[PDB]
Amino acid sequence: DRVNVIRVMLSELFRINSHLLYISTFIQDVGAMTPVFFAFTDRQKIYDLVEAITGFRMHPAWFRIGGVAHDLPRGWDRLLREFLDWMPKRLASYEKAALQNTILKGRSQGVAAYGAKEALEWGTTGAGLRATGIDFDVRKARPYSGYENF
Amino acid sequence: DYTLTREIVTDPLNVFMGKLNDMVNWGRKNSIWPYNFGLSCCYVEMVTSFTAVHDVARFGAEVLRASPRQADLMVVAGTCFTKMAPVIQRLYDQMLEPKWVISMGACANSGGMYDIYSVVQGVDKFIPVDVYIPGCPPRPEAYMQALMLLQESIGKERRPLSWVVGDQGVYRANMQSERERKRGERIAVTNLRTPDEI
Amino acid sequence: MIPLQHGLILAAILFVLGLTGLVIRRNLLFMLIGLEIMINASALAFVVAGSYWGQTDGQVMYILAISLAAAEASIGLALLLQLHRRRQNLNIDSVSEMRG
Amino acid sequence: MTLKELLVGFGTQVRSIWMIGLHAFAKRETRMYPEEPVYLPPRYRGRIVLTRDPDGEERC
Amino acid sequence: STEVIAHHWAFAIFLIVAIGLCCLMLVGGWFLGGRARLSAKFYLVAMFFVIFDVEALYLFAWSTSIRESGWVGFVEAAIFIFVLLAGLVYLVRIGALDWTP
Amino acid sequence: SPELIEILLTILKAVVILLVVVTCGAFMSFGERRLLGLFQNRYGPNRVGWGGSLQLVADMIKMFFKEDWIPKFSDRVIFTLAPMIAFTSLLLAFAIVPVSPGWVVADLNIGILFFLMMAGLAVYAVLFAGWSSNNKYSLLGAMRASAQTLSYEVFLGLSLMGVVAQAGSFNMTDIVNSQAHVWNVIPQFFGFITFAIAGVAVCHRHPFDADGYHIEYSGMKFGLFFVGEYIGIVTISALMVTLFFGGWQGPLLPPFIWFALKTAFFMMMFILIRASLPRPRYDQVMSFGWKICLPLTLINLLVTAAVILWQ
Ligand SMILES: CCCCCCCCCCCCCCCCCC(=O)OC[C@H](COP(=O)(O)OCCN)OC(=O)CCCCCCCCCCCCCCCCC
Ligand SMILES: CCCCCCCCCCCCCCCCCC(=O)OC[C@H](COP(=O)(O)OCCN)OC(=O)CCCCCCCCCCCCCCCCC
Ligand SMILES: CCCCCCCCCCCCCCCCCCCC
Ligand code: SF4
Repeated sequence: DRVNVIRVMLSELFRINSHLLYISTFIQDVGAMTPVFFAFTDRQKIYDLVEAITGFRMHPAWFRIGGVAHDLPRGWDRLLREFLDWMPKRLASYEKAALQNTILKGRSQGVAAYGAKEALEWGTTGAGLRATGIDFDVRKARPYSGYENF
Repeated sequence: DYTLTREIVTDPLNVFMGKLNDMVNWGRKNSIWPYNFGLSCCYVEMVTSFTAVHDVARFGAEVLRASPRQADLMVVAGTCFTKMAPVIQRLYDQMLEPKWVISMGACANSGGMYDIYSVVQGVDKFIPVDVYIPGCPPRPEAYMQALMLLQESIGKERRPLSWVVGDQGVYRANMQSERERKRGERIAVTNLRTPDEI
Repeated sequence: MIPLQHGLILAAILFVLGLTGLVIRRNLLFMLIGLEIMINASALAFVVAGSYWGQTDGQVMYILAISLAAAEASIGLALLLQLHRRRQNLNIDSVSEMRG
Repeated sequence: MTLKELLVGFGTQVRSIWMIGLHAFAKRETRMYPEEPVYLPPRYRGRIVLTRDPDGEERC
Repeated sequence: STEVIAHHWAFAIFLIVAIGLCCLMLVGGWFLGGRARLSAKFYLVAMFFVIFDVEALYLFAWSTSIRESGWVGFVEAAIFIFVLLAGLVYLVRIGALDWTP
Repeated sequence: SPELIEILLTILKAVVILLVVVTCGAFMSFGERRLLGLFQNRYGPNRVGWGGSLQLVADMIKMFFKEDWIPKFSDRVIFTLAPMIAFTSLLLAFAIVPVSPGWVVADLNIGILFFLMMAGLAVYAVLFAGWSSNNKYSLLGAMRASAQTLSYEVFLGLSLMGVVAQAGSFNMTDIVNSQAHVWNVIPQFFGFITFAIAGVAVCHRHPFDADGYHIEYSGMKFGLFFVGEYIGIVTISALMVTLFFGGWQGPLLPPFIWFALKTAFFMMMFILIRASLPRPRYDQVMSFGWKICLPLTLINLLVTAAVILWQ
């Protein structure tokens, strides 16, 4: 079970890293350039925790057949607490500065829209498929790695 | 020591001409404009170096150009796929003199872990490279270190001052390898922190 | 200090140059360019005449002349765009079907 | 467009200016490499070395 | 006079120094260093700019002498600006001043 | 003779103004870099010299000693001419600004008209750069930028006609002498905002800036384009201070100091607008230029005329 929880935490940290990159890159594609700087600061906080645990930033290669490469280092919980206290204020600031801007909404709303049938017929998964209203996530439909305990 | 291109020669370098060539080299090394070119994950760490937590703008090397004509430095940061190799060659040819090349990451250095049918084994198969960065990916501060190494290489080189007056040969300093320079301090390391703590 | 005759002669020189450019050119665009030259020369002559007498009327007629020039340049370039769309060439000699 | 939409959009632009100005008033988050040395965790995967045993002989 | 000819000299020197600085800048750039179908909407926008620019010149001439023209000048400029806004409304409502349909 | 030394002193004043304006444009390209760092929770260039002060000289040397390049199957005169226009037009537009009592280059009867002349000539830089490059993408981008420029230059003049209507003259010194009690930011607030948007838009600044029309430019011509951009920023800010904020007028400090702080204030706000605002789409930009701002300027002039004729 500890292997399941460790792998879930690492995957969620990297999911937050990827989502911060995606949101900042979308905002930069709209035309606002400062949230990518701040989101990369938050990515540096995540990278601090991931560097502490796995010894690498981007390609940790830390999972193993039957577990993970090492035990968690002493003091990982302090870095996780620091990131968990740092994140939500920054996310709210990102929303208020860029995601609620009407210029961004005019650039984004109604652009390249598809429904459930088009998403299903093209194999679309993830946020697009769930944005069509179909509630299909692998972590709930076909649970793996102890995700049912969360 | 120097390498000639138009041959291993000596230092060619009047006292006003030397000072003004030094000012040319200082201006070139303190004003480096990298080219915006996304190949793979190494480019993500390169643009991480561009961001606020690292601020490579402090060195004057943040001006990212979408046009190769206005870019002085090409950072090959990613794998040299066989379909992308003519594109990289054309983009390098579109740049203007003086042009410098930094290979970032094991893929650009040698092919890295992709000794595979669809990958060119290193960008130096077809494009000259001045600074290599090992890593997969190199961290953003390693990119900054390679930038400083490029500035030291630029500040010690001799280029034609004008296309109508003087020698038109390009002189590149054969600097000491960083491995032999840092062998004094690296071998003397005795104890490192244990991996159990943070 | 400046003669009125010299300004009038300069306007006449520009007018006849615009007329020559209007006649000798087969491309419709250079015909429109020559028309702009002629109307600018006429406006210049009105400015010279108004400045000689110390009146505002020359500059007022200049304003009316450049209003006409703006309108005519707009209409002529619209017609030239229409000609290039329909016939894919700006040869004015090919627009000669009606005769007799 | 609607005048209400124009006023709401102007308010959102004013809000964006205000937050970026306040972010200018904030504290810097830049780690000043190379003057500030990079903190690396002990198990960081960088340069490879060969080590020695406590008796001084090479472990390989 | 004296001040007006001093200012004429200063303006001429400003002109020639700016032009010479730009030309010398490009000359020094060339010297130094070693060697190795568009849509009609563009026409419509430029045409609208020309027409409203001439009408703007009329308003330029109006604005300088407000207190020398009385209320009759305000009235005449009011019919002028009413026809201006009527043309603007006409262009907007038919799709002339819209880049996308 | 006193006349000769007065003429030479006025010429020296004009040359000093010109050199300070060019230096301000280049040094505030560097200052734009530093301010973008400051606004973005970072530092910007602070290594080349004391506080980065020599970074601009490094950029200047790098562009001076770059290989000069013109596309082969391209026009040469038009290609070389476009950066000259982009520099010279707004650099010459500065010549009407009153900086302090006794410091003006040309006390023209037209003034504001000379600024409008310079902007109207300034659109040719974008058009010429797009056509001469022999690139379809650069040509299309330049036609787009030129259409936007015309869309905002069409109401720039009326946005200033409010101030001219209040002052009753085209002269700049009379305009700043009409601010001895109330600055035009309060009555001509619509004129203030529309001149702000128009001055940002004709300078192709954020958020008003088919690839770009500068891709074929390199070396010292790219430097001409950028330095002309920042020189235009200096000129627009100084015009803004002259027209709407009293120019040299102030209670305690010497008049040049007041003019300098207000001009620096508006250049700081220019860089802050670059840092903060997002870029709208093309059609939204043209619609905001035409549908909103032009009737706003017309109505502002009409209401201004009715108000001043009321007294
Ligand atoms: C004073 C000191 C500083 C001086 C320096 C210069 C200042 C000005 C700088 C330039 C300002 C550029 C403004 C650009 C306006 C663009 C308008 C636009 O794009 O509107 C479209 C947008 C969305 O419209 P919609 O129809 O919903 O979209 C299609 C739907 N799919 O609709 C909207 O977003 C509606 C609102 C449009 C914008 C309204 C006006 C905004 C003005 C700029 C912000 C000013 C902030 C305060 C500055 C300091 C004041 C002291
Ligand atoms: C690439 C080069 C292109 C061409 C560049 C220019 C070529 C000529 C360069 C030399 C010019 C020298 C200066 C000329 C005289 C200046 C003084 C002057 O014009 O004084 C006359 C008048 C004075 O009036 P005022 O002072 O208001 O009233 C009191 C009357 N004693 O004041 C006036 O009438 C002021 C109004 C006229 C000012 C004109 C200034 C130049 C305008 C052209 C700029 C061209 C920009 C580049 C090309 C754009 C793209 C094509
Ligand atoms: C961005 C602003 C550019 C301004 C360029 C012109 C600078 C002119 C400097 C004149 C200084 C003296 C002004 C008269 C005396 C009053 C001030 C005395 C104390 C400095
Ligand atoms: S060297 Fe590694 S990190 Fe860089 S491009 Fe190759 S796989 Fe990606």
